[PDB]
This record gives sequence, structure tokens and C-alpha cells, in this order.
Amino acid sequence: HMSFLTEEEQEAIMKVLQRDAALKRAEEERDDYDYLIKFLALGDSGVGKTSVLYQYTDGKFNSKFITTVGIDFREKRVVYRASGPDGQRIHLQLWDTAGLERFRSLTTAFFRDAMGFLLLFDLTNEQSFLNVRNWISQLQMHAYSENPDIVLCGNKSDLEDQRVVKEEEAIALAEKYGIPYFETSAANGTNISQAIEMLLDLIMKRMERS
Amino acid sequence: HMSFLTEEEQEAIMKVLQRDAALKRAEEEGDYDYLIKFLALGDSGVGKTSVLYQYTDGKFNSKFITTVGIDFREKRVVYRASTGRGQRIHLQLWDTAGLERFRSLTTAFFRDAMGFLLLFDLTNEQSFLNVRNWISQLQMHAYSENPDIVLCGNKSDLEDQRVVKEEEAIALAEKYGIPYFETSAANGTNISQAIEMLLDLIMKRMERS
Ligand SMILES: Nc1nc2c(ncn2[C@@H]2O[C@H](COP(=O)(O)OP(=O)(O)NP(=O)(O)O)[C@@H](O)[C@H]2O)c(=O)[nH]1
Ligand SMILES: Nc1nc2c(ncn2[C@@H]2O[C@H](COP(=O)(O)OP(=O)(O)NP(=O)(O)O)[C@@H](O)[C@H]2O)c(=O)[nH]1
Ligand SMILES: [Mg+2]
Ligand SMILES: [Mg+2]
Repeated sequence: HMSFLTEEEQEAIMKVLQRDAALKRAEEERDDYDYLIKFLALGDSGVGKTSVLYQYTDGKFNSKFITTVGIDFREKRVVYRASGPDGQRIHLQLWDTAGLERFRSLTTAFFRDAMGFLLLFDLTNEQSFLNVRNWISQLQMHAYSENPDIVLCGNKSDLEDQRVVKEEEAIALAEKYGIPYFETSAANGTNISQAIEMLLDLIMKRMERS
Repeated sequence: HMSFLTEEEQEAIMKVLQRDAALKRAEEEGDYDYLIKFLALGDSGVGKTSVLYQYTDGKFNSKFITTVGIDFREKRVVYRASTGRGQRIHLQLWDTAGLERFRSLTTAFFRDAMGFLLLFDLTNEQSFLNVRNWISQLQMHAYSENPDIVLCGNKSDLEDQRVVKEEEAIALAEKYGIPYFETSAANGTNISQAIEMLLDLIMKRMERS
């Protein structure tokens, strides 16, 4: 399989890298917040990574499929409270990777910048669920820490008539790898905040203990 | 200069990334004091892979094997401040492809670099004229405002084919305030010096933090 990038696509990717470098250089000055926290969404093409992040940052949802050109990221400013009987201002950088195999090496090159991973499959696509095992072993091999923080999302929960992944099977996978699991919908917002706030909690607690 | 990627090339790149992650995970788990990373860049053919290989192994291959996107080498060295006490340094030497079809992938590794070894080929005028473009790329894409850069005019052993005048290269390096070495990966001339100068810049910038 040969893949290609047009000039326009190379241009778009370089712009993402340019925005990223500008963001990191501005943290080197005022590191208007307390932490820059970075995580990365991954999983098969079409499962809803881009929609999930857009629902989270803007509360909006597009029906039209615009497959991601390699890599992108979004930003959000949130307040984090140490979960338990406890406010830190968090600048979130949300990396959005393409799922298509043609972008595997480019997207894996950004794992080094990720403190945690939002891993998606599509509740209506059984193969995307069967590939979760491969995504996890790719994360074991390519993450830059031992035992990376991962939150698993079974997305498109609003499409009940098309659901093919049984809750029991997804639960069994989450227990086997010891990772949290949420069933989400980027269309209506269900559990989006909850899944991403849990990932942020995992990251913040791991830093405090280090 | 159409941008394409094959499956076998992705596999090779993914192996480098796998090696990289293993190295980073092993530093977090010693035998040295710092993991110091820098990155070689410049036009295809100027000798980036050759320079790093001469430095780490004292060897040189005549045959051109263009780099498949990205690679890195390693070396364990002792660094002395300016003297000072010997610090054990684990070097990770990133090697980027110069061809445009790898530009996005290679630029994605600037973030891991504490310093840059920028090469042109003393026998290739185009590679010298592209130096200012590479410096501009580093300003736009490095993850600090004034990245440390050492400029190498490589292939100094090819005297009859030399076309870049030393005065012009010295003046270009002085304009940007970067050190300049004329190197040969074939016979080793100035390789150690240029890379030790880059390491010095990085270690001294850290000490001031
Ligand atoms: N009904 C419904 N549709 C969704 C949901 N999430 C995504 N979609 C739809 O599914 C399609 C794929 O979504 P998209 O976010 O682009 O997926 P992706 O994971 O980013 N794909 P890629 O990796 O190729 O960039 C789009 O048509 C989008 O509208 C969801 O929760 N519910
Ligand atoms: N005579 C001589 N040949 C050199 C020198 N440095 C590199 N070469 C030769 O020039 C060719 C290109 O060298 P190479 O290190 O592969 O260049 P590169 O910068 O890594 N190219 P790429 O970006 O495509 O990977 C090879 O044939 C190599 O042997 C040098 O100092 N002297
Ligand atoms: Mg997408
Ligand atoms: Mg090379």
C-alpha cells in the first residue's frame, strides 16, 4: 500500500505542527494557568474521535464525515479539583489522530507528547471493537511510560438500533486491561465530559504521586 | 518531489519509534547523569547519516542509502564543563531525512531535540542556499525561542568539488550567531569538535536554569 499527501495536506499538517510549537513556546513563558495537560485520542477511522473532542470543547456536532488529515488538536481551559474531599486551572491540549493505517507512523510520532489516551471504538462497528486489543498493544509498545493512562469509550451510544457491541463484552475487555470504560455519544454529549474528566483525573493523580 | 509513503517504510519508521519509546521508558526507570538529545537536519545528500555514523562508530560508507524518514543513534560520552567534573552523558542522536516527502514526519521530531546539527554540503551550492530556510523552519517549529544550532559545511575532503566559499559560510553563521565547522564524515575531520560544541551549548544552557 502506497499512501500520498498532496501539497494541501502537507500544508495543513505543517500548520498543526506550527500551532503546536507556538503553544509550547507560550507555556515556556507563563507555564494564565497551572498546568498544560495533554492527551491523545486514537482508534479506528470513523469511530468518532474528532466528533467526541469537538462535542467536548464546543458542544457541537457535525453529521458530515470529514476524515482527519493525519493529526490535529483542540484546546480547552478547565478547572480541576483534586477528586475526593478536596481548584487548579488546566490548559488542555487534546490531540486528535487519524485512524487510517496510512497515518500510523505520523500519528504514533505524537504519542511522546501525550500524558494519557482516549481510546475509542464504535458501538455500531464490531470490528472497531475487536481492534481495541491491537490499539492497546500498540500503546504498550509506543507509549513513553510503562502502563499509560487510558480511558476506553464505546461511542455512538445514541444509535441503539445499530448497536452490535454487547455491554458485557466491552465490560469484560475493560476489566481485563484494568481501564475505565464509558459508553459515549458525540451527537448528544452523553458521558463525553465524564470520560475526559476521568482521564484528566488519572493524569493529575499520577503527577501528584510523582 | 511528490509526497508518498509505502507500507514497508511505515514499518521501518514504527520500529524506530518503538526503539525510541523503549529508550525513554528505560531512562525513567544510574549509569549516566543526563539523556541529551539533538537532531541532524539539512538537504538530502549532505551527509547527516554519514556524520553521525562517523561520530559514533568511526566508520564511513561510500554508498548513498537515503534515510527512510527518521532514525537515531546513541553514544555514551563524558562531558567536562568548559575545568569541571566529568558528567556521564547518554546521547540520542536523531537523524532526519532531508527529502520533502518526509518533511511532516521529521518536523514532528523537532520537539524531542535539545539542539540541532544543521548540515550543508560544501560541494552543493543549493544545500548552502537552503540553510536560511532550514534555520527559519527551526525558528518556527523548535519548541524554544532560540534553539541551539551548530552549522556544519560537510564533505570538506572533496576539495576539487568545493563550491561554497568559506567566507560566505562564516558570514552566514555569524549573521545568525551560530558556530560553524567544516567537516568530513569520510575522514572524521571536525566531527567530534562540531558535536562537542553542540553538546557544550546544551549543557551550558541547562546549567543556567
Ligand atoms: N450518531 C452519531 N454519529 C457519530 C458519533 N460520533 C461520530 N459520529 C459520526 O460518525 C462519522 C465519523 O466521525 P469522526 O468524528 O469524523 O470519526 P473519526 O474517528 O475522527 N474518523 P478519522 O480517524 O478518520 O478522523 C461522522 O459522520 C460523525 O458525524 C456519535 O456519537 N453518534
Ligand atoms: N566524500 C564524502 N562523501 C560524503 C561525506 N558525507 C557523506 N558523504 C557521501 O554522500 C552521500 C550522502 O550521504 P548521507 O549521509 O547518506 O546523506 P544524508 O544527509 O543522510 N541524506 P538523506 O537526507 O537523504 O538521508 C553518500 O554517498 C555518502 O557516502 C563526506 O564528508 N565526504
Ligand atoms: Mg477525525
Ligand atoms: Mg540520511
